[PDB]
Amino acid sequence: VFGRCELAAAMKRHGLDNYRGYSLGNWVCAAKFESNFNTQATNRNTDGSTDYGILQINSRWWCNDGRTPGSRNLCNIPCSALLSSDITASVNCAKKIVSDGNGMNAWVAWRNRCKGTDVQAWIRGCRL
Amino acid sequence: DVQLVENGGGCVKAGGSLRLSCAASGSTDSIEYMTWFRQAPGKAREGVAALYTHTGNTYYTDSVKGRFTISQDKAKNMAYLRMDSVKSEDTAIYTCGATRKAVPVRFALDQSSYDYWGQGTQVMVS
Repeated sequence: VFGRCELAAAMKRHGLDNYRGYSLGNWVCAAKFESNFNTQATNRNTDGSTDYGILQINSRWWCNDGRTPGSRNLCNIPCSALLSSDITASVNCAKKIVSDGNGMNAWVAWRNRCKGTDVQAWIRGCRL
Repeated sequence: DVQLVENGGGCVKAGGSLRLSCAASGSTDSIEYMTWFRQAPGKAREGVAALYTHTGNTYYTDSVKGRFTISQDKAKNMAYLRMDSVKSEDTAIYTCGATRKAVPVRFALDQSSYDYWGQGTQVMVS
């Protein structure tokens, strides 16, 4: 489980900062409420789609697991890479997702909790 | 558990303004996209006016560009499609599809993507 401040620093390093007009707080909150700072977290779906990575990227439209029928695999990368401990691929395809046009509204956790809240407080007190 | 219903339709001469309405029930919160699909006789079901509940962005096919507008109300979890300057080709059965997952913009008009559908409402042009 990566540290909150450590996770924010990693996101800043990977370039996710200042992307699509969202601060680090939005991304940190989304990760926290999507996988509780646990990149290994894996979740299924009612339709059968699988979610991998800290940001819980859906398999149906984003990553190519091969287990989900009619997969659009927008990420164009295997879901295993997202399931990898490092968050580089997660950050990259999250940039892609937020670049879809609807912003961070795609992620359910961000809308539920990280939308219209003090997201920047997540990176507070982290010496970043 | 979202059930889609449609209201309106009927005979509307060329240039008549028709107000089609759609509603959602049950777990309406999970809904992400709302789209209208026309099942023209002899043609496959095709999207008409896609929409995203939260952002409110509206996407329309080329044919209905500048003539049909779709808007929704968050409180009532309903979406209604305005119609104007209707023509002969507009005669078809309109279906208000919905989905519980965030579909990409390019697939917003795809019928297969949507996981919900409702009883289509027929639209005829005099």
